[PDB]
Parts: sequence; structure tokens; C-alpha cells
Amino acid sequence: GLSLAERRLWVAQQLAPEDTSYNLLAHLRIVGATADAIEQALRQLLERHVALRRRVETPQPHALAAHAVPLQRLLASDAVHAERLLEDGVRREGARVFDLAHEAPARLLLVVTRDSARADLLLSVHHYAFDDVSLAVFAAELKTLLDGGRLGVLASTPEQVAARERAALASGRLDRVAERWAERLLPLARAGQRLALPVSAAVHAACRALAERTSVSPFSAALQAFAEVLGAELGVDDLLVGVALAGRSRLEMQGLVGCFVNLLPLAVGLRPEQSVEWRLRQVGHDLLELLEHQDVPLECVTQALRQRGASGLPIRIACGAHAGVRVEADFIPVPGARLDLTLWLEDQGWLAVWTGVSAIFDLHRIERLHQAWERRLLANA
Ligand SMILES: CCCCCCCCC(=O)N(C)C[C@H](O)[C@@H](O)[C@H](O)[C@H](O)CO
Repeated sequence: GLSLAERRLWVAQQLAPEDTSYNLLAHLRIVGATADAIEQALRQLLERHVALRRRVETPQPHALAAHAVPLQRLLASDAVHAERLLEDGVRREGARVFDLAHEAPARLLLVVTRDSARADLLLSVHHYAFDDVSLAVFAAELKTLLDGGRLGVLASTPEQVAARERAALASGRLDRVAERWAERLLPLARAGQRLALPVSAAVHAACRALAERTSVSPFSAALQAFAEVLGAELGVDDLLVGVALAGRSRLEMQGLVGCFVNLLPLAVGLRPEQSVEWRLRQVGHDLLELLEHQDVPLECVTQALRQRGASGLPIRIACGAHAGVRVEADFIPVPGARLDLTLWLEDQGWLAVWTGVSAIFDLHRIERLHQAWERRLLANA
């Protein structure tokens, strides 16, 4: 069977079969390897990571052979021609509808430049079989094989992860955590614009000093100012904020390729009664609680809320944080905006990636929102 992390994306795809916003596109840039070596290493990674080569019967996964994953190889006359071939592949793979019932969820395009040590790999994979950490695992093991190294035995599989979850659900310990959370969250129960903006050095240092003298993670300070600015504009004293989590709750899950991401809600109180340092401590603690219980699926919290008389949980805002052969891997952002507004922090200083629904945000309003967020952080510190 599929895990609930895999199922929620597979189900959402079945609800809108022509929606391509679950297609993940990863561009890998490789320097110092031959085309034959890259193709050979890629086939080993496909055999190693079964999630990249399964089909789904209407929902039961079934493994396919590694040679059944399409891999196209093209020779570019020069570096600019290689750019045009990748851009063509980006547009084509972004529009492709995956046949998840009969074909592997992954496709590969290897572009080699003549008289050059640079190759270019475009990996398109449906989101039910991939996530952000999977790309880092994939890119790291690619460089390992291209360097001549060896890979260790995998500790688990997506099927084992789904099995352990089936047990933890029947044991009821996941629902008991969700039922506790449902108490705190009960009162609260498209075209998009994306803009990446650097976090200023002063805001970076203020966020660290505020986090050190308060004994919380700097992300907690960033999440607090994030919730405070939006809650002030919204006119509410309580703000529901989803937190994107890697969902890899054990050591055996840290090296798997597949879909394990989870979205869990927390509530930020915006009462002027509480101090700034105390609201930060409450946010940092609730954040650590979500990280400690990453394996509690979102459907359990929804189940617990519907048991208390609510129709569901309307999450509108969310946030998250991201020698030898040279390998760089970067996702190409998915267009659209399922949620009204998300903030993602990535490392280099840090980089703030804002995605807002176009009905509320244009690019200029996003820049103003980023500045208000930086000011709130400097003020909070
Ligand atoms: C799902 C989220 C829904 C709520 C969205 C809240 C957007 C907040 C925002 O835009 N700022 C804080 C930037 C600036 O400080 C403001 O003065 C704008 O100019 C003002 O809103 C006019 O555009």
C-alpha cells in the first residue's frame, strides 16, 4: 500500500487528472563525467530507489523494471544549444500528464555538450514519488557513483515506511497526539506570484541574537514575525499556520527516495498581553513539538477535528525551510498557488521565497510584505 504522504498527492492528482502542478522538475548540472558514466550511474540509482519505478493500480504500488524508466540522451553542439534543449525539456515536462497507473513516475533527459566536461540532467517525477530531501539524496549518491565510490545498503523502503505507519495507526498513538492538538486548534477550525528576496545581513544577525538570548531556533523567530505581520494585517489575534516537514522521523528514513513530506498546523497567539520573548518561546516550543511528531499525518488532525464537530482545518498560510565530479541540483518551481501565501527560507545568506495567490498579491505587494517582515524581525530583536 501507499503511505498517507504518498496517497494524499496521488489522490489529489486523481481529482484533477489534467492538473500538472504535481510534476516536480529537477535540473542537475554535472561537470567532470562522461555521458556513458552518467547514464550508467543513473540506471543504478533507478534500480536502487524503487519509488522512481512503480505503477499504481486503483491504491496499490507495483514495481517496474529499471529499464522501463525513459531516459533520452541528446548531444548539444555547444553550451547555448544545450540551454535551448533544457528549456525545451522544461516546458515539455511541465505540461506532461503522467500515466501513474501504467508507467514509471520518473523520466530523465540527459544533455551532453560536445567538447565540454559539462552535462545536464533534467529529472521530471510526480510528487507522489519524490520530495525535496529525495533530490539531495539523489544528487549526493550520483556524485558518489560518478567518483567511483560505493553505496551502502538502504535501511528501509517506501513499502516498509507505509507498513510501519499502518501499525502506528492501528496502535492509536498517532491519533492520540492528533486529538491533543485538536483541542488547541478547535477555535480556528489558482494563479500565483513567486518572488525570491535575500534576507538582509542585519535581519540575519538580529534573528540569530534574538534566538540565542531566548534559546530557540532562528526559524522560530522568523516564523513568529511571519505570523505577526500577517495576523496584524488580517485583524486576528490567532493565526493558523501550516509548517512543511520532511516527515523523515527515524534514521532509517533519512536516505530514502520518495514522498514523505507532511504539513502540520500550529497556532500563533497574537495577543498584545504576552511579551515578545514569551510569544517566541511558545512558537519555538510548538514548532519543536511538530518536529518531534513529524510522523503524525495531517489526516489524523483532520479526523480529530471532525470528531469535535468541525468540518476540517482551513490552512491558508504555510511556511518551510530548505574535489571530484561536480554535481548541482535545483528544482524548477511549480507555478500556481494552492495556498494563499507561503514563505520558504533557503540557505546560501538566507533567501526568502514568497509565493502568494495572484488574487491578493502582485510582485510589488510581495516586496512590501518582505520589507514588513524584515522590519518586524528587527523590531522583535
Ligand atoms: C494569506 C494572507 C492574507 C493577508 C495578506 C497580508 C499582506 C500584507 C502586506 O501586503 N504587507 C504587510 C505589506 C505592506 O506593509 C502593506 O502596507 C501593503 O502595502 C498593503 O496590504 C496594501 O497592499
